[PDB]
Amino acid sequence: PTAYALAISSLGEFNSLTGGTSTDPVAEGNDYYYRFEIRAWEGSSGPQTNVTLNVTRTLGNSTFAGSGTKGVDFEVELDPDGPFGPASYAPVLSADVQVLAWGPTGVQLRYLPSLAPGATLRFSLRANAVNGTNTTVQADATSTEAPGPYTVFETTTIIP
Amino acid sequence: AYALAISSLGEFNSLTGGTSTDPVAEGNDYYYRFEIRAWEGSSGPQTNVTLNVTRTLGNSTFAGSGTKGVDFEVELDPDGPFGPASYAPVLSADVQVLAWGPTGVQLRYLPSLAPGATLRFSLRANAVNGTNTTVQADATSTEAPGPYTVFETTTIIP
Ligand SMILES: [Ca+2]
Ligand SMILES: [Ca+2]
Ligand SMILES: [Ca+2]
Ligand SMILES: [Ca+2]
Repeated sequence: PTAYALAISSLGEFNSLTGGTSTDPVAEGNDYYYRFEIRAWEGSSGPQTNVTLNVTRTLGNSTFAGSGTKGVDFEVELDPDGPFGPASYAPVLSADVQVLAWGPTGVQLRYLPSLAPGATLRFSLRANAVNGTNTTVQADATSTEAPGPYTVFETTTIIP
Repeated sequence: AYALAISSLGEFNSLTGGTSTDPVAEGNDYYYRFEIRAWEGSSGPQTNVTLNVTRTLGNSTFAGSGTKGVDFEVELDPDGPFGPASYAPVLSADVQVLAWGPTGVQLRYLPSLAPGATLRFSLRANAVNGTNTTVQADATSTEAPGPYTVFETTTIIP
């Protein structure tokens, strides 16, 4: 018997914040973008609150870029009906995302509106590529109702 | 001289196409997808490009005895993101099944993998438990031993 559940997934790296094409490996000195989804269980008793992505760099030398400008350094898109309906991802309002932390080795982004059962959020995160060591990042999803943990690790090959 | 990369694409409700999933209800099949990606700057094609996937947490199991088109799929995008050629399934004889069991699978692409080209692997699993299933995906080639490793995690509803 389950009241609330959340899920996280890695979508890998891309050459643009939104759209564009996939990448990895990445050349040192170029920007690239990690994308992750947080997904609300369709069977949830209700909307979920304080749905938050935390990403931390665990290995390697690439750095999350900028001071945390929405539309440049990160994006958050809502698919209001998730995979259960034909509504597409669209960027959410700037006021709907709280930047709890933004720095070279980690970021934390909280979605302020409640997340309806089945709905999904896509987080896109700009990074500067650095070194011939793989960059690995730990991505964590939480809500108030579903603390998890829900954790993935995505890895990027960086060409020196 | 040579480099590889790996990425998770997350879970899907079909082997190819269909829609994304996760969470998954216990009792249902679902599919992990991973890409192995040949560095465009590589000196030449790479050999023995292998995906190894092993369960690190939870109770979901890789399904079936390892039948291509049912339990797994391997697609080649011959020019990767660098050109508009699409993914298409490779021939069965181009994929060596080094291992296939509930807790681990190993799939080797036998033709050489051209610089810039990408492979997409899809893997059927049976969902079990109210603990998250997490899998470790490793990419290797002869010329780029790595390893290159990601961890994808699935929420399973009891
Ligand atoms: Ca997942
Ligand atoms: Ca939708
Ligand atoms: Ca990757
Ligand atoms: Ca292509």
